[PDB]
Amino acid sequence: RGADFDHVYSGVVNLSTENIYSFNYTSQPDQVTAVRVYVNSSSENLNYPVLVVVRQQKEVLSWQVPLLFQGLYQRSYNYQEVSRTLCPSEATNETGPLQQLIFVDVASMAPLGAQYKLLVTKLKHFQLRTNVAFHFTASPSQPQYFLYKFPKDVDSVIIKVVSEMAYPCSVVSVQNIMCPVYDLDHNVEFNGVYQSMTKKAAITLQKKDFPGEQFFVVFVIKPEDYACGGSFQTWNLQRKKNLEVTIVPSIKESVYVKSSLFSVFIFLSFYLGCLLVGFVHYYFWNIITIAVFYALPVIQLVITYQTVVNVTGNQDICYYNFLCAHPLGVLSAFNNILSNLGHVLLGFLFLLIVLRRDILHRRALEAEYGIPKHFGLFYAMGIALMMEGVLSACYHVCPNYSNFQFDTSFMYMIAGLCMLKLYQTRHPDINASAYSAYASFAVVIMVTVLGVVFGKNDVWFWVIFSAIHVLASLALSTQIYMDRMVLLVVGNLVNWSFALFGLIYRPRDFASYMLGIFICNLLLYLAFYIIMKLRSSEKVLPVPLFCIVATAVMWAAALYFFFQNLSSWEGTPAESREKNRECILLDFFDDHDIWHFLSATALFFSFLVLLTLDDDLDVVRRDQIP
Amino acid sequence: RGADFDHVYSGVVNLSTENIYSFNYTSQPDQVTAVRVYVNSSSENLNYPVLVVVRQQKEVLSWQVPLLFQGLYQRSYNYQEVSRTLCPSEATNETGPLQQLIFVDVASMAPLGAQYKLLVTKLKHFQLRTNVAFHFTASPSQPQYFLYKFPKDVDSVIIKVVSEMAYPCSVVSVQNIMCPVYDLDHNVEFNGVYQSMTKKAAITLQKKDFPGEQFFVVFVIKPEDYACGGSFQTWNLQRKKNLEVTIVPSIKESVYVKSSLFSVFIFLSFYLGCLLVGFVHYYFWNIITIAVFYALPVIQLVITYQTVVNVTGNQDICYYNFLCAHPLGVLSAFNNILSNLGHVLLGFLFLLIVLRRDILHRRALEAEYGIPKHFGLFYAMGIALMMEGVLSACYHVCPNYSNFQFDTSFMYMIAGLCMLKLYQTRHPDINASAYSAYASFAVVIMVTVLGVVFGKNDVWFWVIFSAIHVLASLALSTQIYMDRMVLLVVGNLVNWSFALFGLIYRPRDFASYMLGIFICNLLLYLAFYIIMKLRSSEKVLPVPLFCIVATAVMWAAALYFFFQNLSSWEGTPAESREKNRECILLDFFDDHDIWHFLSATALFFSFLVLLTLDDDLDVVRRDQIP
Ligand SMILES: *[C@@H]1O[C@H](CO)[C@@H](O[C@@H]2O[C@H](CO)[C@@H](O[C@@H]3O[C@H](CO)[C@@H](O)[C@H](O)[C@@H]3O)[C@H](O)[C@H]2NC(C)=O)[C@H](O)[C@H]1NC(C)=O
Ligand SMILES: *[C@@H]1O[C@H](CO)[C@@H](O[C@@H]2O[C@H](CO)[C@@H](O[C@@H]3O[C@H](CO)[C@@H](O)[C@H](O)[C@@H]3O)[C@H](O)[C@H]2NC(C)=O)[C@H](O)[C@H]1NC(C)=O
Ligand SMILES: *[C@@H]1O[C@H](CO)[C@@H](O[C@@H]2O[C@H](CO)[C@@H](O[C@@H]3O[C@H](CO)[C@@H](O)[C@H](O)[C@@H]3O)[C@H](O)[C@H]2NC(C)=O)[C@H](O)[C@H]1NC(C)=O
Ligand SMILES: *[C@@H]1O[C@H](CO)[C@@H](O[C@@H]2O[C@H](CO)[C@@H](O[C@@H]3O[C@H](CO)[C@@H](O)[C@H](O)[C@@H]3O)[C@H](O)[C@H]2NC(C)=O)[C@H](O)[C@H]1NC(C)=O
Ligand SMILES: *[C@@H]1O[C@H](CO)[C@@H](O[C@@H]2O[C@H](CO)[C@@H](O)[C@H](O)[C@H]2NC(C)=O)[C@H](O)[C@H]1NC(C)=O
Ligand SMILES: *[C@@H]1O[C@H](CO)[C@@H](O[C@@H]2O[C@H](CO)[C@@H](O)[C@H](O)[C@H]2NC(C)=O)[C@H](O)[C@H]1NC(C)=O
Ligand SMILES: *[C@@H]1O[C@H](CO)[C@@H](O[C@@H]2O[C@H](CO)[C@@H](O)[C@H](O)[C@H]2NC(C)=O)[C@H](O)[C@H]1NC(C)=O
Ligand SMILES: *[C@@H]1O[C@H](CO)[C@@H](O[C@@H]2O[C@H](CO)[C@@H](O)[C@H](O)[C@H]2NC(C)=O)[C@H](O)[C@H]1NC(C)=O
Ligand SMILES: CC(C)CCC[C@@H](C)[C@H]1CC[C@H]2[C@@H]3CC=C4C[C@@H](O)CC[C@]4(C)[C@H]3CC[C@]12C
Ligand SMILES: CC(C)CCC[C@@H](C)[C@H]1CC[C@H]2[C@@H]3CC=C4C[C@@H](O)CC[C@]4(C)[C@H]3CC[C@]12C
Ligand SMILES: CC(C)CCC[C@@H](C)[C@H]1CC[C@H]2[C@@H]3CC=C4C[C@@H](O)CC[C@]4(C)[C@H]3CC[C@]12C
Ligand SMILES: CC(C)CCC[C@@H](C)[C@H]1CC[C@H]2[C@@H]3CC=C4C[C@@H](O)CC[C@]4(C)[C@H]3CC[C@]12C
Ligand SMILES: [Zn+2]
Ligand SMILES: [Zn+2]
Repeated sequence: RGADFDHVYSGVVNLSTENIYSFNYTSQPDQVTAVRVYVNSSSENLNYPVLVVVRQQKEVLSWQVPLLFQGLYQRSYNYQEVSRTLCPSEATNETGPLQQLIFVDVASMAPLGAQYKLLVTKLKHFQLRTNVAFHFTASPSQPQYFLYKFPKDVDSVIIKVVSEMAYPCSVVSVQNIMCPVYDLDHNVEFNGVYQSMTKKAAITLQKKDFPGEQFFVVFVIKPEDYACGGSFQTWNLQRKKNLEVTIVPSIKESVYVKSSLFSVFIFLSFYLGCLLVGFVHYYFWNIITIAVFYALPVIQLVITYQTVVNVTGNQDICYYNFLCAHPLGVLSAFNNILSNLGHVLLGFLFLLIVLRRDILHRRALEAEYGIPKHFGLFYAMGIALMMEGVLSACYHVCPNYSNFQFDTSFMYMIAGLCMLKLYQTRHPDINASAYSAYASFAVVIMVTVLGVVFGKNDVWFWVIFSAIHVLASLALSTQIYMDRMVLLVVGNLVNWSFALFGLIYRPRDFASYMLGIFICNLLLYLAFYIIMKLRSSEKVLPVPLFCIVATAVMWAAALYFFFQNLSSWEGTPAESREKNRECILLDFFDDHDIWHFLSATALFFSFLVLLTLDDDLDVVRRDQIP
Repeated sequence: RGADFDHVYSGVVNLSTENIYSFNYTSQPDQVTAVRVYVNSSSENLNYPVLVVVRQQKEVLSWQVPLLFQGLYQRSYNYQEVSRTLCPSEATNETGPLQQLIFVDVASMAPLGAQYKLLVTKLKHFQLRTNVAFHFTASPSQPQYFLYKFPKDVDSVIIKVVSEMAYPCSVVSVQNIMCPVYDLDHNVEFNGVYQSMTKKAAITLQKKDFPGEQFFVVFVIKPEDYACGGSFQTWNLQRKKNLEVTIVPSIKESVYVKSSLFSVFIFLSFYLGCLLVGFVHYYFWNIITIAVFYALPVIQLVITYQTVVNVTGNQDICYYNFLCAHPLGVLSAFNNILSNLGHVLLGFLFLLIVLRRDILHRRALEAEYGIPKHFGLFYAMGIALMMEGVLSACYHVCPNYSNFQFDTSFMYMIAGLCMLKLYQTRHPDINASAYSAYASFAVVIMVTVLGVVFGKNDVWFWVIFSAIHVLASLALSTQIYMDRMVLLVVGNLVNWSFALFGLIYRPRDFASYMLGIFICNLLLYLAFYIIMKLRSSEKVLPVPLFCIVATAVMWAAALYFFFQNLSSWEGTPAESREKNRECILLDFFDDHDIWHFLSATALFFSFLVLLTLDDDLDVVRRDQIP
């Protein structure tokens, strides 16, 4: 039977009958026409469904209405409205116009008969345009896909999909032009690149990875939300999701060289400003072998994760900030690796400042008027700043749950090395072995990895950790040891307020909770050392006084950017994608990349406080005050 | 048109016609009947394929003949013979006999017409029997699946699939009874448990994980071999694979307690035999903090791999010996973990022997006639034997490429600690710090992980490693240092023969190649120490003479079982499954589990040689010979 588009056909079909509708149209040699088939059936007899077969010249497509889904824990779902878009055949100038037939056959095995309703339409907004937002609606029985053609200017696009409600859970997939299109639950992750999505998604593509410089963008809704965060609305027989897709061209290669030269010439401006004021006046092996032995678990691991996300299309592994992930060859986020250049550049500059202070100290001993200068741990800290950037750049190749500590765990060593040197400046009788720096670092990683996994924010771990936190502060207070007893009980109250804050709220990101312990204890013992210099008759020279004000304004700026989370391994990867944000600096760097820039500067100026604070006493002779 | 089973129907179909065959049969209320549909088409016009639709009461099934496949690097394959088995509806005593209809519709859009051939048969050997081997043949366009029903006796079965040729690459899947059965390339890994397979497969199942105590065993052949080892025969239009499946009941729970009590009472017999001869006569903290800091990368990792293989059905991750993998709760191979009990039991016994020798040494100093007894590294070795079993049991939770070293890497530390104590017995002036045991261990792990990955068996790594191996032996020879010069050049020739053996063959398993360096250098310097005692006038007491003969017969037995590989992370998981073997001891332990038993005994008796070799000189007074 010859039928018409945009007309709703209704009928009844039983075991003897089979309705056949033949649809006939013509494809123009430049535009593309997509056909969608709508089938209803308001028949709840689920022992005799309505079977619908759609035949084309080169394909056959079949489904049953009502569509059935088997969820977890033995739950069944019905869907009385099924919609499928047939794979379009594109006519070109080598072919001309093409007359195409489509046969739709409706059949059922019910003895009494089953009622249905059929509608076949041509899609008008099938081809997506560049930088134009397009709104549509999908369903677990009504998947959608659209076409995007690459312009000759653009070589890389980003597919930004936005939804204002977290549920139903969905899948956004990118596939080839070659038929068939996989738009069902069991085949959408077969080939192509896909992402799970509750509220946001972002897929970055290259023009060189597609033959005809075109792809399909497939939208499939899931019947349950177990792959996403939740589980299982006024009689939700249909799990409709309102989506909005925008295809934005990526940044050009001039942004790759303008932003990379920024991240070098900013930290090389520290080199020029250091040798200028040098012109005006005109254990490290131990910490590297801790670093590279702690590192090699992730080099053996993140090169497998970065390949699995590339040889498959499973982009649910590596937890990036997908709205600010700029690839370079194999790496999928080059800006997260390039932003750690400030650690290895300012950490190398701090070694050249100590080496200038060490050569000009041995040349003065060949020809007492100060505290004994010990440049041992100063070499140990500038190395530890350099190894912090190497460890965290390896984390950002594929951030996930199995390497989460490697963003900031080596900063516990840096904060531990700073509090030991500040104790060493007026207690030179200490002797910390190279094993003790390895063993005390190994027990603060263990309790971190455990807290996040086993602790799993339960009250059994948080109480006994709060007891460890309050007796550690009670041990270091009298070890440091009359206004001396006044400061040594204020600093316990800051650690006690820190202990009960994590006890009543239980922050799940325990690796960032351990940073707050090591930073505030650093910024208290450094703050108590200045007040002890000012309660005595000791002034502050303008060179350390600049570095104290610099340390306070760079740590307050870095701790602001530290709290804007743009990714989270704590939940599902679709839950982490809801917090993705665009780049805010030079269209290359997000909030987490400025934290890599400003925590390498705040730790550098914290080093320069510990080096030049006691240069008041380099003219005051010894046997005066300790 | 009413049609008959086991009859070949042939016809021609064009755009106007559509042949319809109706098949009618009856299902008995205890047996099960499966229907298979065979379609040929010897028409190479691939612009107008033959479309075949099979309609049942509750399902619709469609495909096109010739079937098309898109391989990697733009290769297309045709298959002119397609065969599908329809999902059977089981009749029970609550239903009685069931009259079932099957409609087969053949259609094509060719203008001239397309020829086909149709055959519809009932499967006779559809239900698999227990402990009966069954041979069949499959194809990439002709998948197969069968039914297995659990007996009331059996609670766990193993599905052993055997093929005598490695190619074509295949997939063996286990699925539920609820229709549809996923037997195509794009849906066979959707739900259920699956395994890739070239030559062998073994899937262990529980009765409690299936609702009706029955499952389907799906066999799907792949169009290419890229997921397996190879790639892409006399005009192989069909990639036929001859398979053979056997379903064997698992071992009972009495085997779980008979084999576990064996592995305790054997190593507790060493305790009873030690205190009996004690009745006849009637740095460790440093090595644990090396161990648990080296361990915590895998506890954060293998608990994710063991869950992913459980929450999905991807059994291509954990590289077990699947023919000797016996589960216990969450773990999928309990015998690989239980076999490491000999390390923690014989390592704890060695500490109690040294502690008995240490308490009876301090009690003798309160009341010279020997070499100075130093029990420092003796505590360090018995701890290192205990931590070797903890590290390798964590490896066998999920062995793969990301944790491969943790089977045997801590034995490099054990062999290194033995060669240092044997140097210490007649050179007591040595002072090896606790950091130097950590730093020298960290550089032999680095060069191992690298050799396996980057080295990747290329000549650029193997030449420069052979140069490191020959100057290390040239450094330790004169450090040990006239028949003394005779032995110190024979031991270089064993290291030189070891250097060129790995250079001309390039063993890819470099972690086992590093074991051969550390073991032979241990078994040479221990062998040279006995000859130096016998070239002088020093006898051997019967207690160390028993332990020397015990060390030689337990290391020769353990190195035999070390070379029978039953798994390999070097290739694809389907390539590793070809080397799986059945258990040889108590139906619980394979060849790799006896290596865990005999290398904990050979290392224990190697400890007892180093402890009691110099008990000749405990009656000879000092100032006699060094
Ligand atoms: C397939 O054949 C058609 C028919 O020739 C091609 O369409 C033609 O494309 C050219 C190039 O874009 C058009 O020229 C343009 O005309 C506009 C005026 O509208 C002018 O402003 C531009 O500067 C340019 O000269 C031409 O009008 C257009 N003709 C028709 C009838 O559409 C088409 O490009 C061919 N496609 C391929 C892939 O070869
Ligand atoms: C299968 O059944 C469903 C529901 O019975 C049909 O959906 C209905 O579609 C019509 C036409 O698109 C909708 O009517 C119009 O809706 C707009 C938007 O709300 C409204 O502004 C108009 O005044 C008009 O009522 C109708 O609302 C919609 N029903 C629901 C519940 O959303 C569907 O069309 C059926 N499929 C076929 C092939 O017949
Ligand atoms: C569904 O109904 C049929 C019909 O009764 C059941 O078949 C019957 O099953 C019993 C138990 O296995 C059979 O008894 C056995 O007979 C053999 C002699 O062949 C004897 O050696 C055994 O000791 C036992 O007594 C019985 O013969 C058999 N009857 C028929 C006609 O097959 C069937 O078990 C029912 N299924 C379910 C799931 O309830
Ligand atoms: C589609 O075409 C293929 C090949 O043209 C058909 O396979 C052929 O099936 C027949 C009957 O099963 C085979 O004949 C018998 O084979 C056995 C085993 O070799 C032999 O011992 C007998 O003497 C007899 O020849 C025939 O060998 C086989 N052809 C090949 C190349 O294996 C298939 O049956 C066709 N499908 C339909 C539905 O007609
Ligand atoms: C359902 O099947 C029956 C027979 O199995 C058919 O019923 C038709 O009913 C109309 C109205 O009474 C009459 O023309 C005949 O009794 C039947 N027509 C034919 C052509 O057999 C029919 O196949 C189905 N009924 C429908 C589609 O309404
Ligand atoms: C689909 O519709 C078109 C018309 O839109 C049909 O084309 C006509 O075909 C007849 C017979 O070949 C010609 O006499 C007419 O002149 C054609 N009209 C046009 C506008 O081209 C076409 O045949 C239809 N397809 C089928 C399969 O029937
Ligand atoms: C192919 O289609 C044509 C028409 O499009 C039909 O050809 C038949 O040929 C036979 C033998 O010459 C004659 O009975 C008629 O010319 C046609 N029969 C009918 C019923 O139209 C037929 O549909 C197809 N040919 C086949 C199946 O052989
Ligand atoms: C399938 O075949 C069976 C016979 O094997 C058919 O059963 C017959 O049905 C007619 C009409 O209802 C009865 O008069 C006969 O007595 C039945 N015979 C038997 C042996 O049961 C059955 O009708 C067929 N199915 C269809 C849909 O035609
Ligand atoms: C902070 C971590 C990550 C890095 C390691 C630095 C800290 C923890 C290390 C380095 C120097 C070490 C201390 C040096 C000296 C002493 C005094 C001794 O009587 C007990 C151990 C103790 C107290 C050491 C253990 C902890 C210590 C303070
Ligand atoms: C994070 C680390 C660096 C903690 C900072 C404190 C370090 C640098 C200093 C501060 C006070 C010091 C302690 C002061 C007093 C004692 C008691 C003495 O019998 C052994 C050393 C010991 C235990 C010192 C170890 C090092 C120490 C703990
Ligand atoms: C074998 C590995 C895995 C475990 C570590 C044990 C070995 C390698 C360690 C422990 C004792 C160490 C040696 C002890 C003393 C010396 C002499 C000194 O002048 C150079 C370093 C050197 C040579 C040390 C480095 C290597 C050494 C032999
Ligand atoms: C795997 C490890 C234990 C190697 C075994 C050899 C160890 C135990 C012994 C054997 C000979 C020893 C060396 C003999 C001579 C020297 C030269 C001296 O100026 C420094 C120590 C040094 C370098 C010794 C270090 C320890 C040493 C290397
Ligand atoms: Zn970071
Ligand atoms: Zn092992």
